[PDB]
Amino acid sequence: DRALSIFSPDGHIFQVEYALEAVKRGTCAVGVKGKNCVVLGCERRSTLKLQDTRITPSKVSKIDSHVVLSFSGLNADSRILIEKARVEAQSHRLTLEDPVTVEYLTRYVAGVQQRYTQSGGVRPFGVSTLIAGFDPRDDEPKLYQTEPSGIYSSWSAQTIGRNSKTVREFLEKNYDRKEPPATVEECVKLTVRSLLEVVQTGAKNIEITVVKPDSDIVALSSEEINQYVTQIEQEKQEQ
Amino acid sequence: MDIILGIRVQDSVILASSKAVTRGISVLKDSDDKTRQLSPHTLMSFAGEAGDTVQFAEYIQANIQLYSIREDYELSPQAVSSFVRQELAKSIRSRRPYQVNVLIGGYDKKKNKPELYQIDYLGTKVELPYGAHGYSGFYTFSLLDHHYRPDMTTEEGLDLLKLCVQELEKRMPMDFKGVIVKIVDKDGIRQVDDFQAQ
Amino acid sequence: FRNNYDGDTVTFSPTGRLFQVEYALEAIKQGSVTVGLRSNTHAVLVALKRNADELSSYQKKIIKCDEHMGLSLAGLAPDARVLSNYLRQQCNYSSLVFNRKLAVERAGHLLCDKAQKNTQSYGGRPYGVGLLIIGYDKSGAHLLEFQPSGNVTELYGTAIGARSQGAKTYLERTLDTFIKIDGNPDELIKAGVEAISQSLRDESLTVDNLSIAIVGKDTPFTIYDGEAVAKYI
Amino acid sequence: DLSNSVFSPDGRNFQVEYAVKAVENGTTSIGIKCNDGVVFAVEKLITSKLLVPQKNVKIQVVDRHIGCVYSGLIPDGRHLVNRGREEAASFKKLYKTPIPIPAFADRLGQYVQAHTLYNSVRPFGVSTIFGGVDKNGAHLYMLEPSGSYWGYKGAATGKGRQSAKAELEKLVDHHPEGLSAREAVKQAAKIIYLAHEDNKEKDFELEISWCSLSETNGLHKFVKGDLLQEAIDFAQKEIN
Amino acid sequence: TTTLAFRFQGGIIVAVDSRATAGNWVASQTVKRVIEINPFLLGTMAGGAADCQFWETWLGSQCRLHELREKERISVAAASKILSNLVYQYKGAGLSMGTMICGYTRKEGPTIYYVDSDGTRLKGDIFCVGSGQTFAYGVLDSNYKWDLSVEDALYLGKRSILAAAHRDAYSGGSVNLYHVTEDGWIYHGNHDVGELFWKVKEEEGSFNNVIG
Amino acid sequence: RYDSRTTIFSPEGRLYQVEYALESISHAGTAIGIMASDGIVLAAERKVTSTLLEQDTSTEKLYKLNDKIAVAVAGLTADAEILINTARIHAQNYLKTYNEDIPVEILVRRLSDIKQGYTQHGGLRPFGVSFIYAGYDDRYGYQLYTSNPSGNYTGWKAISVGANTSAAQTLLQMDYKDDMKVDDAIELALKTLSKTTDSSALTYDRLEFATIRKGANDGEVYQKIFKPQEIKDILVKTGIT
Amino acid sequence: QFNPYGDNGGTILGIAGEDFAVLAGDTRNITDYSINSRYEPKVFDCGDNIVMSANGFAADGDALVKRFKNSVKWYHFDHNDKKLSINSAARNIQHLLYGKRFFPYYVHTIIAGLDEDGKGAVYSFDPVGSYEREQCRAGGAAASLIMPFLDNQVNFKNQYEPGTNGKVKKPLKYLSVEEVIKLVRDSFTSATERHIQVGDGLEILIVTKDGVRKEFYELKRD
Amino acid sequence: EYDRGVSTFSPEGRLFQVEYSLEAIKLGSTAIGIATKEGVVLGVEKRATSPLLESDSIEKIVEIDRHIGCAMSGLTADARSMIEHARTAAVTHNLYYDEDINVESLTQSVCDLALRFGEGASGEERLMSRPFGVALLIAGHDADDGYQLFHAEPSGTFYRYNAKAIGSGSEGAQAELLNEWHSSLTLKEAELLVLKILKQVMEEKLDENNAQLSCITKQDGFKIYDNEKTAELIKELKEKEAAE
Amino acid sequence: SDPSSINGGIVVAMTGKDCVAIACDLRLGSQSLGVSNKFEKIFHYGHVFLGITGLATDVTTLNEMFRYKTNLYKLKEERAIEPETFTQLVSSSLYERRFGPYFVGPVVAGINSKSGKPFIAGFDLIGCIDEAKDFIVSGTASDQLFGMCESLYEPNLEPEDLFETISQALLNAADRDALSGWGAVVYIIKKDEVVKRYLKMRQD
Ligand SMILES: [Mg+2]
Ligand SMILES: [Mg+2]
Ligand SMILES: [Mg+2]
Ligand SMILES: [Mg+2]
Ligand SMILES: [Mg+2]
Ligand SMILES: [Mg+2]
Repeated sequence: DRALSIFSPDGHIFQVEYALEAVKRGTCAVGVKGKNCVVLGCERRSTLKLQDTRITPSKVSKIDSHVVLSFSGLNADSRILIEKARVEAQSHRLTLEDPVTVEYLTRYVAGVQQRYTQSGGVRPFGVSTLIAGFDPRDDEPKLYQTEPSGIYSSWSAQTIGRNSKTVREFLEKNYDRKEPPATVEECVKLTVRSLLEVVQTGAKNIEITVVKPDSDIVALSSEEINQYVTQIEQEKQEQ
Repeated sequence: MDIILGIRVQDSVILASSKAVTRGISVLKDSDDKTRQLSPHTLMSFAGEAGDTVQFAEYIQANIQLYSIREDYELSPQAVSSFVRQELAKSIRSRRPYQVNVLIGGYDKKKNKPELYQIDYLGTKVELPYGAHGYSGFYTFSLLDHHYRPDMTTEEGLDLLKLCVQELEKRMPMDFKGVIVKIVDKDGIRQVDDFQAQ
Repeated sequence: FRNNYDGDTVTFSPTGRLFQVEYALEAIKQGSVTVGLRSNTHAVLVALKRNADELSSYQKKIIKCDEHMGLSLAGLAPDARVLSNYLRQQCNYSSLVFNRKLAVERAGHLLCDKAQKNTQSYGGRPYGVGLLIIGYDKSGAHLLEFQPSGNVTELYGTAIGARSQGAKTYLERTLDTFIKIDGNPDELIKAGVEAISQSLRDESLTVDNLSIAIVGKDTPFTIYDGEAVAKYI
Repeated sequence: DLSNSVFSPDGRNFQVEYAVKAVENGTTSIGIKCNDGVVFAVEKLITSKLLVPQKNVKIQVVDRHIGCVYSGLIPDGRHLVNRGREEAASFKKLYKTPIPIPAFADRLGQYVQAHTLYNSVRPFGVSTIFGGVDKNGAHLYMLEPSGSYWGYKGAATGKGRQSAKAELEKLVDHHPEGLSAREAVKQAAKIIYLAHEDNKEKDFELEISWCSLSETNGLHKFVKGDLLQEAIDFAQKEIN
Repeated sequence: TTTLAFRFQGGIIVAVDSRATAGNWVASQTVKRVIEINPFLLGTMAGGAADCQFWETWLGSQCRLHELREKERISVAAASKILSNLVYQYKGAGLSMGTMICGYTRKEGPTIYYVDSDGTRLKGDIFCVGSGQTFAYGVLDSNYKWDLSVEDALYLGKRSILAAAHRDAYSGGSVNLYHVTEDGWIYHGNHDVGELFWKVKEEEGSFNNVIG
Repeated sequence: RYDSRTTIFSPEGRLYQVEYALESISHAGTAIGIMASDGIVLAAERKVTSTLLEQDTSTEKLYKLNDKIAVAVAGLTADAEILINTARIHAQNYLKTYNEDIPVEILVRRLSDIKQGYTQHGGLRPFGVSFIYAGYDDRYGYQLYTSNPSGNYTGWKAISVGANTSAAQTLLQMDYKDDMKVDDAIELALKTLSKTTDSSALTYDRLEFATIRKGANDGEVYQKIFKPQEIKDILVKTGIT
Repeated sequence: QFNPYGDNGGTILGIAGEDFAVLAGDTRNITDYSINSRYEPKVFDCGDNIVMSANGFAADGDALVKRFKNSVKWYHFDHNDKKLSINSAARNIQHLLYGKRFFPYYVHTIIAGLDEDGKGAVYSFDPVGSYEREQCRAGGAAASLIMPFLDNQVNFKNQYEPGTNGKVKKPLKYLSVEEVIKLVRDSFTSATERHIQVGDGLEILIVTKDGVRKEFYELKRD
Repeated sequence: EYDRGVSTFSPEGRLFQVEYSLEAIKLGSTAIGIATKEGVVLGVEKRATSPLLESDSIEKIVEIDRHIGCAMSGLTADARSMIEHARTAAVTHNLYYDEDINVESLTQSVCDLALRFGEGASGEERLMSRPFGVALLIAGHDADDGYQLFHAEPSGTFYRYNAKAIGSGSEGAQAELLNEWHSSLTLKEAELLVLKILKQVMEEKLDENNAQLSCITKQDGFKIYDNEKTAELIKELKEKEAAE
Repeated sequence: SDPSSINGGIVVAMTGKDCVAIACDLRLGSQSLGVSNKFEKIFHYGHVFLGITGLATDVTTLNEMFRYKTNLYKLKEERAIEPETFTQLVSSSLYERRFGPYFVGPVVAGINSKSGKPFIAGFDLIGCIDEAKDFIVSGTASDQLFGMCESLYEPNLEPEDLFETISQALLNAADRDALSGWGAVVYIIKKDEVVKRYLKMRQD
């Protein structure tokens, strides 16, 4: 019973399930927040490197001056979502002045991923995504995850893509639910080491993008990310 | 009509725009900015029909900002003004035209030079050293033809303009309640807020 | 072992049968019981509201469509509501436009021609519900039997539903009597009530299980709910 | 063989045969072209004593001059009648003159036609008999699921068509000049009874209508009342 | 008609008259010109009764939807914008209406947006619309200050509207008063101009020219 | 869930329908594009051969898309022409609107987005083409881009597609200095290309070329789709009879 | 050109008694300087103890009422014969009326009944939708001849307590239905005397917590 | 396995596609509703994958209006749809009649939404192939029949309840409830009741994180009990067990 | 209430022995108020030339529309658009919008790269083609131009002379038209080379 727009005996829509199986096939992303920041980490499939470093793409994408998102799964797809989101980001601001609420955004995105699971003659987006940012005139960090089916959810820190299960575990016994990572510096320190499981040496496979309130934003440079690998392998050897 | 001025100088552009708002008889707000920054280095003053005005501006604004984060690269004053003209060109033959005139000031970073485009609601564009929509030109254009020099400093321009104003006051029937002045340059936009105490 | 001729409402069996429509009649036999019976002064619908659980309400089966018309149903609630709903418009169209109260013969016509469409086109399925209709026009009393197969028949009384037989017979016999009960409502009902109680098996009917409807010569269509039917037990 | 549009290895549309197969299975209907006008009759089957007599009419008029009846799938019949009803009334509004029976059939034949062309639709499950008058006489035809129809001197379908057929055969020769308007009815009344002897254990109710410039006056009227009775009794004597 | 609203140290003040009028004859003096959009918002009523009344209620609905979705209070700016957008949809059709949309949000502080049938959206601190808008802007201009006793703000409003009522034939009846705060609005009753006038001229000493 | 339909998803998140097409490429003529710090090169080997076929007052591998952009095809002939057409149009709307030349990155993107479109809806099959995009815009200078039917695009230093592009690929990885002036590339082009051929030897007729270059003497960009002659000649220059 | 509108005179009236309500309005019908019918009812019961009337242009009028009486019916079908609180009916009408905003119903309409507390209630309507809770309104041709009167009689406008100088206004007091109908008839007669479009007869619908009563009184066939 | 394709009729005249959708709701976490002449309670089991999900993120119980709450079970994406149509259906009514919608009248609209799905359409266009994979616990209060509780089933049908429970351990509770419920149950009583059947047929150690609890009254309207009220209420619960 | 007459401007062209010429003024302004003196009404698409008078935005829009299409032609046909061909096109184009006409007055002129034959045309706002062998005039001072041209055109001038004639024709008619002036520019089209010249004139 797999060609879904129909139900399994036990009430499943196996297609929608399988689609998730592709998000795992894809690369990996992870987000974390503090009481002032929200960092987004990602890896880099540095595989057939005989291509200009310069203009070729990188996971994290700004949707509005104060909000960004990342994914894992089909690049081919992902792009189209980002675009449609960016558009709605303005259509709002236009017809309402007030710039978008991160919760709202996601709900829109999830509404689209959700639209591609109803009419026969369309197929679901093989993309699950992490969306982070700070609401207009607000200082409370927000993190949400959306996935293929159409569900949106807020997390304190979450990860998607291949080997998410692992790092997830790691995170689970590191991120203190009671108090979030205070300083930005260390909030990063965290995420970085959490990716060092799958990375397999080299800040040459680790992308970091950091977001603060009041529409500030800022991707990271290679050495910056390296000075962390450094100051971490150091305390690992010190244990 | 209202007042919309603009003048291109050395390494910047300056936009003047009256502050008053009128409803037939009384004057509602008199501290109203007829401006709308499109991007960090592009800016647009406007005057036109009551509703048509503020809607269109924001709408244009929207598109740009969109393009600018999508691409991550900023759009050139030249091209910007081209698109605005595009939209009005259609607008004019639409079931209902947005009746609005504009001035667009920007600093083209590649050429490292300031450009200024005047555009009426019919979709009529032209790069100019300075301009003014509506009746605003009649009273001033002369003084500009007179004293204007391409090399003038940012300050030189203000003085000139300041003089144009003093005139508009002296011979114009309407009370425009003063002016808000603004400068676009390699540094971006800032407001000469001082033009009240000046 | 096999049967291919039962795919869509659209395919004929080698003999000339529509199994899909035949099945819809089976779900009709699955729902609760209900009865209708007429005379010359009134018409009556009596039905057995069936509840799901013991902590839940009994699902009603009667519906008004105008001061002078109504019906009961055996089967799927949704399907029914639609049909009755469409019906409601049809009366309204007449009243507003022509200002005449809709004749029952004609009411059946429309419900034939309506349910008909679903037997001829691909994609859909047929209506899973039967209806007993009652009303009082200018040709006095009338009562109808409707099937998803688009067959509406004018009767003197009847039942549909699970174990609908025992009443159909009680009726078949006590006919000569009730067709003559004119001027007396409570009589037609008690009669109808007996005809139905003549089909129970789980247990007897209570104030919650019972429901009745009537319409006649000066009796605009009205329904009796629960404790209001108390007397007829 | 399972879809409606398709053809068999040697050019055959099976769905239409089954259509036919269902037409036979239902009640029996007939019609007869006489002196001037026509006469129809059908077989309502009283399945119980709880059926109001003189009630569920299977015969229907079109405009105010066309008799019409059929058998097979009852709702299919009803449906088809509606289309025929529009076509008529539209034409009428257009040309003013009441619609020529000759063409009428086609209008319908053409509509029954279509339902043999696409797979998404179901073939018409009824054979239909009808007729009426005009300027150039009365006519009578009979349309099948295939959409093919023709003009007959009298027609028949449903369960026992042969009974009435060989029955219709006779009339031809002894009255090769068209049977009397009057006798037409009472004769039809009989031809039915004879053909009913299959549903014999189950009683029934006979329905009759007719057309004639002399009797109906150009119109189509329901044979009910006094003429109706004797026409039965008439049948009731020969019924031995 | 004479409606007006203004911002101040304590929040917002709204004041209206209540005289409807067909030609020369007075159709009513019992007019509600303040549309209680919802617990936290208000709209005045210039232009044409039905248009203000209808749409502003429509708007009230619109907020409830947003709010429920967001689990957050809708912000004045947006609310106003929406109405504007809706009104623009009909520029040309013949919709006539002046109006102040007033609110006091968590962040925005007190805030007035005058809005009209022409699609003019306007942030402001003082607005008067109507026939009497001219006389009312008088009293207001001179007497306004940003630190008013909550009670004086209410008095200024009264008196202002009152000047208009006296002179502007097309304005009058009774005045309605509402005050707005971070937790919603509060009605401050109705005051028959007839009675009130006599009072003011008395206490205030103003309105000398008038006999008796 | 196996093969058929594009709207289908296999139990492991695979879209076979695509993966076939995305592979169908391995049937087309070997096309190559290379980057240099002064010009871009598009080389291509013709297919469909016999002896009774012209190719001079035509082509079918190298199409000029913009006075500043060019592409190398490798797929379904029928497909290509359709995209090639709408790719040209859109490029012009950009011009007609912004009164400026359309950026390569952008153009590639929009196209990849249509190819992607056909990758997700029922009632249509994906395009079975692959493109080597080569062009210049003053935003990011010279650019070499590529895209498959999966709707993914890519920035490359020097790439190949079509036949033996695994073999041909590696040959490139060897000789390639980032600055590598154009002539060394044009040269390299053939070296790489010859080595990967079923023809007894490389004959001009069965071959397509073009280059892009700009400067101070031009002040602007000039591109040349090489005519039958120039080729028959430069071939000799690289030492070929 | 074609003129799609017309005036058929008429004058209606609504007073909100303490615990009742009246909706009166004459029976004449006109065109130019001619007569159409000596007797033609403009006031109706629509069920749920709610009276209506729309005066101005007959056709637009009766169509509204018809269009409404149906919208009441349908309200019962979807909410299990729940009664329509008068307040509700009005909000509903607003819409109906506003439906035809850019081609309005050329009529002043009024309704009256009782609220969810037993207090009388009247509602005056705009020809496109603005509704007000009035406790007394006259609409129609004569309008300006009766309204001034009720002003005075019903609200004792401009009437003070003697000997108080003019410092004590005469307090309002609520009048029994009898008392009201006396006022009403007088209002109409006076009106008929000085208004040509008004005369003939008067039909009054009285709403109370147990139904609708109808009483008629003949006017002058001037 | 032939006879499993949406608008297809089983030879016993049955629609499995429908019936399976029901089997979806099973997989949802448990939800329980209790109606007392005092007020109505809605409580649900949460069940969270990891401790990094922010509980409040799971909108299993939601407000539909000041006077109507709701709890869903099963497919979360589908929920959001019904919740939105409903929220809209409500406001719309209020705009038209200046009053409040009858709980069932509302409920009706929602069921009217559900069964409105075609397969190419034998007349009516219905853009949405299959049925909903979710049920509802609608619980409000109109002033005609006072406090009310309903069960929304994808089949387009529904029932009124005194107490009902949908989700994973449906019977585990329904059995329990079947003999715990009685009219004169006060509100405080009802809370500790829902709170008990959950814990029982629940899975883990009961605490505010794995259990959201709410209620609605004529007085204040639909209110979603913060973590404090719930937390202590656990105590008044786990304490009385010790005794009897 | 005339649109064409709002912005101003004129354009004129002539055919010489083996070449052509086309010139226009430079002024652009809303009725009385002069606005620009750097607004050119002549452009080209490869080797083809177009002069357009009339309503300003409509002029611009047209240029854009034509640049667009010629680019797309030359692309699929691997050869630049030819004069005679262009004419027939701009013709149809004007008509496609025959009920929402563009208020302009075009004038095409060039040299056919095959026959080598000089070409000139003029049209009304809907695409009616005026084939001429001497001169074409469009714009505000249409009438003043015909007065000049009729006297000055001489069949087959030498490019160096033709320039002087057309220059004077334009230049002088422009002074008796109040709505045209503020500079002008003349192009001279030879088989190969082309010379652009701005001339000095009254600036009033
Ligand atoms: Mg076919
Ligand atoms: Mg006054
Ligand atoms: Mg109510
Ligand atoms: Mg008289
Ligand atoms: Mg001219
Ligand atoms: Mg001149």
